[PDB]
Amino acid sequence: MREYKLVVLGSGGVGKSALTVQFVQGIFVEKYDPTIEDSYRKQVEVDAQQCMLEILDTAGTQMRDLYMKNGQGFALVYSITAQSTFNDLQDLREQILRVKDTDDVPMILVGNKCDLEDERVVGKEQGQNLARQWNNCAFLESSAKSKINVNEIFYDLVRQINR
Amino acid sequence: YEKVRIYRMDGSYRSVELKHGNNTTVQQIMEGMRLSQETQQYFTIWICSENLSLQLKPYHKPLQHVRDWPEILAELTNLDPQRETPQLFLRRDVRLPLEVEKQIEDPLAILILFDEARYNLLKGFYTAPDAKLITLASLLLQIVYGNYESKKHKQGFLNEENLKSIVPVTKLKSKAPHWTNRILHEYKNLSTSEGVSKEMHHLQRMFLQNCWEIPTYGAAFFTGQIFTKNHKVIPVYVGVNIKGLHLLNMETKALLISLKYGCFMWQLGDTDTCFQIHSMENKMSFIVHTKQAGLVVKLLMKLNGQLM
Ligand SMILES: Nc1nc2c(ncn2[C@@H]2O[C@H](COP(=O)(O)OP(=O)(O)NP(=O)(O)O)[C@@H](O)[C@H]2O)c(=O)[nH]1
Ligand SMILES: *Cc1c(O)ccc2cc(-c3ccco3)ccc12
Ligand SMILES: [Mg+2]
Repeated sequence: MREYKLVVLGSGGVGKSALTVQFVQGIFVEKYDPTIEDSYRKQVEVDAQQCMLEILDTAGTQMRDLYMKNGQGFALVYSITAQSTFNDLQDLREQILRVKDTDDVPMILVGNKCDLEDERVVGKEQGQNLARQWNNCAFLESSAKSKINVNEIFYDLVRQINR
Repeated sequence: YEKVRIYRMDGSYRSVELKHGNNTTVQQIMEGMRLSQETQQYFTIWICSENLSLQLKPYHKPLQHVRDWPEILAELTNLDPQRETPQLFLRRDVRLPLEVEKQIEDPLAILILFDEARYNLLKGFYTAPDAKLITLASLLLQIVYGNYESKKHKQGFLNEENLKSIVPVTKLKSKAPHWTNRILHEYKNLSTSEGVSKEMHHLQRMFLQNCWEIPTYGAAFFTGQIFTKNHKVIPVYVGVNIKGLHLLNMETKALLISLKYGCFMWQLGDTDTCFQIHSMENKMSFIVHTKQAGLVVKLLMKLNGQLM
């Protein structure tokens, strides 16, 4: 069973933990408990292969250089209800490529809280447009609460690591 | 600020801030987790290295136990401390009454209990007949691999690599390969039966329901030795849980004896280094030599006193 080291990055409150917990445990985390550093394990099946996923759930503020040296795939999450969390991801994308010394890094852009369509501040096209600049990077709008686009965040990173 | 990793048996962990440094208590760390008062009452902080596990108390300072681990090893074991670095774990409270566990509905508490139970099963600490182990393996297949598909699972899917994750390691060699057809049949029955819920926490509770009748369920395991009646040394695991006392052969995990509270008696040795067990009607007696005898007897007294 091949092991996959995935890292969930992004500013605070975007739902990095809620997405990971929904994926791994099937529960929607309601309370806002700021993360220090959580790690999860989960076996899945991607393309007829049994994969052991080690998902690192990081802090909205921060040890970041080590996460990128060791991580194989990176989910860059923002909230579609907070513009600042969208703006912050440009530095994360650039710093990842800097540590990896390459642009061929398994990466997915995730716009979370898509169940809050009314509170939306960041449009879908602006998110797709960002992923286009990022060398046609993968993009998903997801919702940890509605279980929308949750599993395919991590399935897509596994496939990008395998290519 | 100071922080510590609190692990679980599946290798995952959660980092918690130590507000008072190494003076932080188990109670304060339990508050630092993402556990409601409902999830929190079933579990506590353990400190375990490779060959010694200790459940801590709310007033204990776990980081001072980590600091004093070489002395704790020398007091309770005969191991060399250079291959034993301890970590802190969140595990089932050994005092948790089975009657209380059977009423749990919280999905998080179930998954934490399920993960610990699966860890004990795969390592061989759950002694049970073939039919019970085959049922547990079928539930693990549904939980981990999802619905049964004849295209995917009917033939050559249950190799040793896949069998290792659903059967005890002690049975993987000379018993498990003969179980595959019975495992896949129960696996298929689980998926094609809409009368059983495929909800994750519902499947995990089914797994625990089968584990609740295994004699060693929820047991704290100590290490000791017994002498055979012409004397040979037999290393043993001493399992103490809310049901009673159980002895496993260390090498094979085979269940030597299982005694329920009210059918046996205990007595601490004069030198603390051993304890004696007297069974009723069995009319037999054995003595276990262990530097943990002081802990074994104390735990036996509390868990016996819990039963009404
Ligand atoms: N409506 C809605 N709320 C969500 C969604 N995802 C997360 N939330 C809520 O947003 C809050 C913050 O979520 P959280 O997962 O803690 O975000 P985080 O990125 O892990 N925060 P941090 O970086 O500090 O650890 C919580 O109250 C959570 O319930 C979603 O898809 N929809
Ligand atoms: C003395 C005592 C009390 O009062 C409650 C629980 C205990 C648990 C242990 C234990 C569990 C695993 C290893 O040791 C020891 C003492 C306990
Ligand atoms: Mg978080």
